[PDB]
Amino acid sequence: QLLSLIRENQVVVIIGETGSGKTTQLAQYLYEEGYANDRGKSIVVTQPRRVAAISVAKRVAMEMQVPLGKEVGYSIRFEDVTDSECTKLKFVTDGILLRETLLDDTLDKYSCVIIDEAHERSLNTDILLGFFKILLARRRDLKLIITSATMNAKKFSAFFGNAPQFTIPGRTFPVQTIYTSNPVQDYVEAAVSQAVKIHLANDCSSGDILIFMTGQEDIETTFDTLQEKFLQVDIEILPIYSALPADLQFKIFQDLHGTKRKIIIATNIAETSLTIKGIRYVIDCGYSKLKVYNPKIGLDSLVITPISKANADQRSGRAGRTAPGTAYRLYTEDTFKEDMYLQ
RNA sequence: GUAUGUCUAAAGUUAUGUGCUCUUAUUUACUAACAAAAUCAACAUGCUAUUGAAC
Ligand SMILES: [Mg+2]
Repeated sequence: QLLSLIRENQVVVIIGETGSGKTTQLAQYLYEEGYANDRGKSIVVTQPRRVAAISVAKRVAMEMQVPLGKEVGYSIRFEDVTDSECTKLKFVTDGILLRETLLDDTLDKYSCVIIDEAHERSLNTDILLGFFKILLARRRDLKLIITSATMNAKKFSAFFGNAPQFTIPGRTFPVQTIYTSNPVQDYVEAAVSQAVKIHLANDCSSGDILIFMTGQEDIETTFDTLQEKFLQVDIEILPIYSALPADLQFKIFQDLHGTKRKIIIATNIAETSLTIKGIRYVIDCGYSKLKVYNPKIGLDSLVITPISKANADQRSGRAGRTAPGTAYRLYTEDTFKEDMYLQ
């Protein structure tokens, strides 16, 4: 059905769920369907992250059983791994593709483009949405695929001429959601309070916790606070933030014992840049440190602001990866309904 | 300078048609005509500034 829908439409929007495995599969499906060869020239897939493009290129090259660069390859800033100019499947950053549109606007070395993780709505992504909407007039033969999340698939479709959505199920577990019955006074203090409750109202085995927080200084004060509560009354408590040195970032992926509980206290890095196994519990504070440019003053502001409904759901879907789970939201339903914007 | 005013008790009918017992003001406290032109006695012996999420 996928490889037929792309035959009968030049543009497709795809809701791929977490357990669809979309990113590795569809690229192979379309190459095997034939476009990627000298018939059409290469496939490109954009990513927003450098490390994503390389990791999925390694995975798909190994699923295709080829040395990376030779038929599956990648091209990112500082690093082009394509052993032939005619490398048939090419994973890239959206910025690299955008750079190439300047030197060849028709992109004639490519038959198909996949915009992966386009729900992240990067500057390069958003630009390429307009650029492709115009360029596909200038090339009927250029096939275009846009990945989407459920908040925006209709919106993406309508922009792209109301062209068809396709929704794939994924192998994802249910997460129970719990709003707080009131606004919290200080979310840091509720976060440690609920962390001890989930940790010790259950016995300490077989279910790890992720806690979302707004920044390093806030986060570092939290570990200190939570260790003491155990010593008053086993638990392993770990940080993650982008400024954290990579050796200490890496150890969070390594295992924990039976009877002991892992708990992870995190920035928005754990929404999307990093993926953790065995988390069954989430605590969401409902705020984030969003950069907004004020053009009148010419001034960036890093504001602790309410998150979006989409972002809340993304935090909620961190539990439910490995097994059924729970998300506790430090805010009300009505604040999610009105005070949080949708996208 | 603790306003002041009015009322009534009248007369019956004026002849016709003792216990108990609190109290360190625990008071429903009351009056304003009186006076108001308040400043010597001030003030310590030497002046400060601080931390961002993520790609
Ligand atoms: Mg007088």
